[PDB]
Amino acid sequence: DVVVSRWLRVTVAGGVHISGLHTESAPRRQQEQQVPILEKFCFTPHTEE
Amino acid sequence: KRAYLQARFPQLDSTSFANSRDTSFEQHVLWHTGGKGVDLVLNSLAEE
Repeated sequence: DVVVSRWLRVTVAGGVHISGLHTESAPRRQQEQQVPILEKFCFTPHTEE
Repeated sequence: KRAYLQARFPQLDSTSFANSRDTSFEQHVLWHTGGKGVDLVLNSLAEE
């Protein structure tokens, strides 16, 4: 069982006891991100001029 | 000492005292202040 106390900045579970954990934002920038194919569903007459 | 201080200063409540011989006072202060902490800290202890 785990308990997190943001007020005391302590996380306790089992036989472990973490205090004063500090986390810093990562850039979160990943290369080669997915590139979706964008299209429009449009009517099209068979014959045009 | 706690009893003597309580006698000297009636304003002090049972929640305004901690233990000076260990680092347990930190949790007490943080809890009773809602995690905000204190403003002035007249520190006289040492090391940890």
